[PDB]
Amino acid sequence: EDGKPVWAPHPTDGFQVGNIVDIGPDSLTIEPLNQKGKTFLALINQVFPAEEDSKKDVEDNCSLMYLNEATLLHNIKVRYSKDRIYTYVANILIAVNPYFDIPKIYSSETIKSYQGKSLGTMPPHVFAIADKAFRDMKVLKLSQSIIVSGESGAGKTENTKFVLRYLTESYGTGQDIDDRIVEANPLLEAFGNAKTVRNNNSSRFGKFVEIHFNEKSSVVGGFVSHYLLEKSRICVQGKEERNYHIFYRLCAGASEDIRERLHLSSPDNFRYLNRGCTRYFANKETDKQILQNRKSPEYLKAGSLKDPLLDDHGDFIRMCTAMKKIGLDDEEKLDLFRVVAGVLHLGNIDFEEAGSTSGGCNLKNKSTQALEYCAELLGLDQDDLRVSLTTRVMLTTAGGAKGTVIKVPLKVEQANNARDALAKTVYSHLFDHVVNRVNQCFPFETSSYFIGVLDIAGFEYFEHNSFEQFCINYCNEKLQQFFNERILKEEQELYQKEGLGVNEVHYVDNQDCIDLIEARLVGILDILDEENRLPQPSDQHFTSAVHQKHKDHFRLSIPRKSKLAIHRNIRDDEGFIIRHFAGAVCYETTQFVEKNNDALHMSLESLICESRDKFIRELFESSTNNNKDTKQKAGKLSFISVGNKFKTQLNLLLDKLRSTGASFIRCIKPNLKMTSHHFEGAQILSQLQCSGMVSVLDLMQGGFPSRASFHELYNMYKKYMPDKLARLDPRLFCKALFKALGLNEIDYKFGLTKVFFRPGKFAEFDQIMKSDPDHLAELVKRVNHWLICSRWKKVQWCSLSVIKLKNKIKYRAEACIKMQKTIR
Amino acid sequence: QLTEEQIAEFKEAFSLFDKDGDGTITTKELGTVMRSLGQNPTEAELQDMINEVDADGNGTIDFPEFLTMMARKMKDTDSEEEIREAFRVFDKDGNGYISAAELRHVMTNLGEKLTDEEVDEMIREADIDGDGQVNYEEFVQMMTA
Amino acid sequence: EEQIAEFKEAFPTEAELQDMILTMMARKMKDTDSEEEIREAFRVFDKDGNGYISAAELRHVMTNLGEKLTDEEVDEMI
Ligand SMILES: [Ca+2]
Ligand SMILES: [Ca+2]
Ligand SMILES: [Ca+2]
Ligand SMILES: [Ca+2]
Repeated sequence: EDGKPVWAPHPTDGFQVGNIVDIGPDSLTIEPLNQKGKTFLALINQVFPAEEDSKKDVEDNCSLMYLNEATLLHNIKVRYSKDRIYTYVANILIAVNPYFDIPKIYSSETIKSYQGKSLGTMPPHVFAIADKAFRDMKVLKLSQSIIVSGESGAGKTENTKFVLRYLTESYGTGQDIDDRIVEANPLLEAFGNAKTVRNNNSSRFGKFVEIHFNEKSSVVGGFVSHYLLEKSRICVQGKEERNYHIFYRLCAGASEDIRERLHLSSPDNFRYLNRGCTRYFANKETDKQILQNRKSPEYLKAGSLKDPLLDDHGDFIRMCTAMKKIGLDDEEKLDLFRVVAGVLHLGNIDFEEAGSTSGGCNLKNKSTQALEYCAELLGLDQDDLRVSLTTRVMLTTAGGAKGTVIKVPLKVEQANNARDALAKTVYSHLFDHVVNRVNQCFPFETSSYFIGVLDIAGFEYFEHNSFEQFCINYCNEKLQQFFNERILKEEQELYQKEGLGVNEVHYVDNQDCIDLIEARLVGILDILDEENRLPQPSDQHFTSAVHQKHKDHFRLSIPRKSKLAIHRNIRDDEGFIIRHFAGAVCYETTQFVEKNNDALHMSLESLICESRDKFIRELFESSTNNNKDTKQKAGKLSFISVGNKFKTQLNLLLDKLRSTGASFIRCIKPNLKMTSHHFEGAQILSQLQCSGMVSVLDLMQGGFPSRASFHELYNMYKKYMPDKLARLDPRLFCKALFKALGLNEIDYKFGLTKVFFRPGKFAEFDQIMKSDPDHLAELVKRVNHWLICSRWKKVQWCSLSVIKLKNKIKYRAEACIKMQKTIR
Repeated sequence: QLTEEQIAEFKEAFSLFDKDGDGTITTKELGTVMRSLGQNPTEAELQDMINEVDADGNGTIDFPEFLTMMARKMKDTDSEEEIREAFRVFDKDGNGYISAAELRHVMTNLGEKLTDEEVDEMIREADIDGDGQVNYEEFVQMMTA
Repeated sequence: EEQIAEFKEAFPTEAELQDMILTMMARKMKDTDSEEEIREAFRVFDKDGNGYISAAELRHVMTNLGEKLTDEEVDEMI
């Protein structure tokens, strides 16, 4: 602005108040308020205009005169300190987790309060999002989807319970679907959740809870769709991380009878567990309940993993209690555990080079127990599994030429991949089964529409990033195109309903970034598939190929061109940086080709499909009838990489989203310690960036990001007007004030219910009201005739309106009292 | 079809129906304005004419719907008879003039707060010939503006 | 006519059918609406449509206001 205070970076609060004392090429120098002297530099695009009153809050962030990341953070902060956890940005909701039971807002009297009442007429609340989706569902006859973001501990679970409980109490005959999903949650969390570096209890799949409605818009049932389960976690993890929870819960809580049947041990004894963290979650009490013959060497040395709610022993018992309460019996519980056990042993199978007989490989002697246990548990024969893990089968032809089958010995690395490929198919099919069994609790034969809450792992970047970060960030880049498209459409529809003008809005589209990754033949994904076809597949060749096919691309740059110094020694063929919506992310391409293969050859595919064990056949007995549909078509889809398989499944997610009106909730996590009344500014700011909130605040600057209803502008400025104008109703107050001042027509627009402003013009308006009281007083004197005329016509045309509605009642009732052609 | 200048004047009159400022009304709100200006429709007749324009089905009228809700196949003289009937709602005792007292009563009935001195100020601007009262001829010149 | 007293020998609104009950069918036949005049009153309850005016919707009004044709008398119509 010009001497007025600003917001600038701060390591622990995100932004702090300061003044611009000097200027520079790419940096301002800011002098704090609190330090009154300790000056620091800060990039220009990192400091922002701040509000005049630092003690005001607003229910919609568009009421603010400047709308950026810094003012948003400070608005929700003041509201958080009054217990007002909800705050809009347009139709978007922001729900900071209080970490305590806020009285009266989830009452029965509050649910009634929000029924019918549109978004903006009531205070910000999750109930209002729920009701907007219902209202749009029945009127536009369109399925809806509320997309919620936020890491673990952000309140997504509480938020989804609030939706389901609002929609059944308001628009449902009884209906206890919210209570069966929560009772069934511990079961999904076992097979679906896992410990990441940043979050102990973290969902590694896109869950889409959905309430289904009949033709008359009434709850008939429920459904839980699942997308993009992380397959790579199944076979290997980094240190500080773990496999899926089911493995450790079972290794801690199972009885000693079960432990002998499945031949379980401490997780350091299994390949699929031991490269990552081997410790159980336990407090002082639950550590006593676990036998010593389950604890790994590292659990004995370093001790337990701590968490306020996760406990592997306690969660095995809570999972068992789940199985009962849904419907699963004792036979089907041991079944799930037999396949999990069968996956663990499979991993322990190793290989060694042969005697150059088309030099394949053979099973090691130490790994004979591995094969024996794995095979009994997966219902496979020992010998047939030894042959399939070490040899493929191929035709002698490819075209329409006749060709007999042959046996091709696999190499060591080829056999490792097969072993892992079978492990990830088996676990996946087992996960699809658990989810399907949850759905059989609240089934429904037929349905018209649905309202679904959707949460999937958000955008993230660490010091070192690889193929796992690439896929999550690719999933979120496409989800941010959807977000940004729907907010743009919501804005363009709001300016037309209000009647502002043609006013076009500038919009930096992110399609060029999504094209960088998923374009056919030239995107990174197909260049990575192309490397799998060269005689010597290298990760360096893949990376060099990427840089060449995109010479001066806006989103691709070499690692050396990173603003950080940790990527200063990465060569050009050892990585690339992607300019995602939320930020630059230096990827390291090492191992990228390996992570792009999980293909299971058919001979071994057919072995598990036709297992002796009825349950394991039933995991692919959907696949007995669905291969029967494909089989030839299903063998052609086994040639796809994990990259292109990721794209395809992600595109089914987006098509489901595309055919539905979308609302958005942005669940925020105020701190890492799970405690109430502690707003960690920097952590919330980082959340706002990765959730794509900041990207949306850039978008709305293109349009009219500042708006205040007439009643809002009346409460602010009536005190500066004369007593005659203060008596007016808010709409006439604003009409007189807008005309008096004589504002530019392209900057300020008088809409239907609200006054809209271009970037930094609400501020310009506000200075006209306070900088020159004598000038303003004269401009109001000058419009006094127009106001007397305006008030005349208001009441004159209102009286003619009542007479015209009197004439409508008679005119209509003349044809409905001249209907007598029928009666007699 | 109405004029652009005729739409603007009904838009400001629509603000007296829509007091809270949400851009929308029900029969509880549009009913209370009707009752305030001498009319007395029952809670039933207005339900049928809401049901013409309301395409969404819910019970809420936006402005463009409100315009076609009162628009009808009109006779040549009907337009002028309505303008005269408006004047007569303003003129209670009925002698072709609107006094300060008579204008103040319609104002308060529609929900407009203002002093007695402010009321006289209005009457004075509309009053062309200068007898401190608004005849029909002058009532229409203000309406048109 | 000759056919009007012969058809009458063998042997119009319902609200205003009291005041009356030869000289009765005098003003009944005098103030009879045309065919094209009644075709305007058909477009009365026409929200939009294209000549039609719904089936189930054109009924709620006939039982709720005016000279209200009964709910039982309606079943003997559609
Ligand atoms: Ca209203
Ligand atoms: Ca409507
Ligand atoms: Ca008079
Ligand atoms: Ca006069």
